[PDB]
Amino acid sequence: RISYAKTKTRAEVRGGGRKPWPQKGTGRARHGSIRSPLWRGGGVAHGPRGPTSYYYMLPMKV
Amino acid sequence: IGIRLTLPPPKVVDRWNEKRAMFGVYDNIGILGNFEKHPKELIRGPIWLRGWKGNELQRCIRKRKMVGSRMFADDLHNLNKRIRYLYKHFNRHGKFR
Amino acid sequence: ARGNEYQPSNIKRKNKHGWVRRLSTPAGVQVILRRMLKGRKSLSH
Amino acid sequence: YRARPPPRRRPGPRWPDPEDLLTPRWQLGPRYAAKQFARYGAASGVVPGSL
Amino acid sequence: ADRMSKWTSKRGPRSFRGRKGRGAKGIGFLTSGWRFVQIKEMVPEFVVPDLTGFKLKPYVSYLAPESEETPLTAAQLFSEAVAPAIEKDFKDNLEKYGFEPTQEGKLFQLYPRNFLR
Amino acid sequence: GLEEFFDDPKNWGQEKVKSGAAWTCQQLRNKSNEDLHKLWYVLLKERNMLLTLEQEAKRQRLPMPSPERLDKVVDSMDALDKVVQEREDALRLLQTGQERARPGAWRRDIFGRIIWHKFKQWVIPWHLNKRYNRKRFFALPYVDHFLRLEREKRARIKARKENLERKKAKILLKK
Amino acid sequence: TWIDGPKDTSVEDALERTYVPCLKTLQEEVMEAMGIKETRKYKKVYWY
RNA sequence: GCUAAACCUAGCCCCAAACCCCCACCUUACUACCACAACUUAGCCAAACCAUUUACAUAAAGUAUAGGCGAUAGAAAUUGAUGG
RNA sequence: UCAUAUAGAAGAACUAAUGUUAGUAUAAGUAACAUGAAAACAUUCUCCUCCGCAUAAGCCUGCGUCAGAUCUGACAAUUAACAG
Ligand SMILES: [Mg+2]
Ligand SMILES: [Mg+2]
Ligand SMILES: [Mg+2]
Ligand SMILES: [Mg+2]
Ligand SMILES: [Mg+2]
Ligand SMILES: [Mg+2]
Ligand SMILES: [Mg+2]
Ligand SMILES: [Mg+2]
Ligand SMILES: [Mg+2]
Ligand SMILES: [Mg+2]
Ligand SMILES: [Mg+2]
Repeated sequence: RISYAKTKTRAEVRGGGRKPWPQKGTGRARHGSIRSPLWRGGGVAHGPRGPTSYYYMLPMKV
Repeated sequence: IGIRLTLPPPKVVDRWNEKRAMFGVYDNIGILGNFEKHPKELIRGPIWLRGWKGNELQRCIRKRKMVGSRMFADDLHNLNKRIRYLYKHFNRHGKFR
Repeated sequence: ARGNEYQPSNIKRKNKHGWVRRLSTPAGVQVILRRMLKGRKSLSH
Repeated sequence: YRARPPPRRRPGPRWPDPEDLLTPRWQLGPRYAAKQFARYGAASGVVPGSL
Repeated sequence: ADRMSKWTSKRGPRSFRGRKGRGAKGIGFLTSGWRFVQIKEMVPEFVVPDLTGFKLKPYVSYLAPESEETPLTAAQLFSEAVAPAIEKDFKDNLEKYGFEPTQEGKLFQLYPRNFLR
Repeated sequence: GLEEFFDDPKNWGQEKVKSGAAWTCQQLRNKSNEDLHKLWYVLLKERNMLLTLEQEAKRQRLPMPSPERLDKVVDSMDALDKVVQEREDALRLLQTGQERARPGAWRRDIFGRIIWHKFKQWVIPWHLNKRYNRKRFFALPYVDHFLRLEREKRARIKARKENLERKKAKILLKK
Repeated sequence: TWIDGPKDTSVEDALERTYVPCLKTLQEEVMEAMGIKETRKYKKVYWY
């Protein structure tokens, strides 16, 4: 089995470089990107990464 | 409300098509074939994962070694960043030292 | 009072952001190429 | 359904064309030819004296 | 601050508004003091024929036979242009049969095109 | 003369006028250059008339009477253009064997892209042209990287169009 | 099935063959046919 | 009772294979038409500061070796290689 | 694989991160905004302005007609002697 499931982490999704708004001034929650897992359209914090192999071999006698 | 109202269409699975009727055939090609071949040599899939397993860091390292020089520029840069991050994480973060 | 920092001028706009000013330096050609890659249909001002 | 013909190992000697560019550096030379001779006999076509 | 709309002669200050043409050809040149000299040669003199007595009209009747698309190819043109003269003269050194080796001494050069449709 | 910009007055406001068949390419190929000239100008007058009529209808808020004549004359004029250009191209191949009438050359823009550059007939030689020597018909090194990314961005677009085109062949074979 | 109008050429003319193949362009032949005479020779230009 | 609530596919992700593609436009780009030139990655980051230092097939081997002999770095000889 | 059960898997469970996106509330029908007078819709009257007309710069059809509405579509236009 090779699981061909990939989900774009927080650093593989398009854009997302700049700090949306300064930390202190406004009254909104602190954020350092518009692509955190928190945000809509962001990346999965813990998702299927890359094609995954599940190979293993039992003793031939078994 | 987050629950559908009508019933979904029925997903009909044919338990006796060719792919299922012949699953596993030749998974003992070694023991029953004078060891000419090995089971791993039937794993169809990526060049860098046929018959090998590991965590994400090892998988990415292996991908870089075997097809790193064939990858598109942006994919390869993403891969290098991913290796850098995973190195930092697996080697410095965690409950257990 | 602020907010009116843009006093429009076609000569200035075409001189300091135009096609020829980009193409008159390696950095500008890089800018044009970035905007060709990203798909833009407004490469130069 | 008749199961597909079994997976058999690549018969005979494996001579890769040398003009191609993907054929790796180690599949052309004296060592690979020596291995093919040792593993398949005179049918491999290697002249013994090269060994 | 508008960069999507086309850029045409109606846009800039006086200088720009004047310099930028509108797809229109030129026919002359500016002399001293913004004076314009026109040249009778750079003005396309139309060449209209005499249409009197002509037996063809904008359309063709629906009672016409069909045929096959046979685009004219260099071989087809050569076949009935010069070949029969060759064959007639083959029964008893190429310019005599219409060949034109060089195209400097003719008014309508074929390559490059020095004339107009 | 100017009266010729409108159809025969008998046929004003008729909402139906019968016209023949647009000239076909093969029909023109039997005509001499002179007759093709005269045909060209007859079609010119007709197209001017129909354009006037169409614009007037679009001004009066009415539907044009039989707007098929317009496309018929447009197609016939395109056909005559094709026939004349074919005669010209044949004679060009015979007389100088060149393919394109207007000279040109394959060059590289400043962006690395391979372009076909059409030549602009000038009067002084190319080395003395202060404007044409400001153009860069070559590509410095900094573009090579951008030449790669582009080549990749248009391979992805290819792959997605292929892979998808096969998924839609599985679904079409699963109903 | 159909009868032609005033702007529809008869079959006798739409199918007549008056094209004798010739080694001159449309321009070269029509100039001679309509008797317009030109003698000044075209100058030389520098394509590039 | 309103507001709504519901739906499928348009497409996409990861693989495999195969090496991929008329006119105008560097002047104020999309303007028919006149006398110079291109050719060592620093540092965020670890050492709980920081200053030398700090990573970018399988096996041999995390061995030899390097290192405020700290953090860490690290070979070779030889071995053999259409799908979800 | 039975064809809800036995297994194998995994982006596998939200009363709370001034979380993010969308919906609707509360403060609230609250704060704030606007149209000189009469009429016979032609007109007359009262009052006000450092304002108005043009070029330049800027903008690019942004109260012209018609037809649909309470803005949408179609049609029309700005004619070089002034300026470049
Ligand atoms: Mg980023
Ligand atoms: Mg941050
Ligand atoms: Mg996403
Ligand atoms: Mg530190
Ligand atoms: Mg249950
Ligand atoms: Mg979860
Ligand atoms: Mg919350
Ligand atoms: Mg209150
Ligand atoms: Mg109030
Ligand atoms: Mg004017
Ligand atoms: Mg003037």
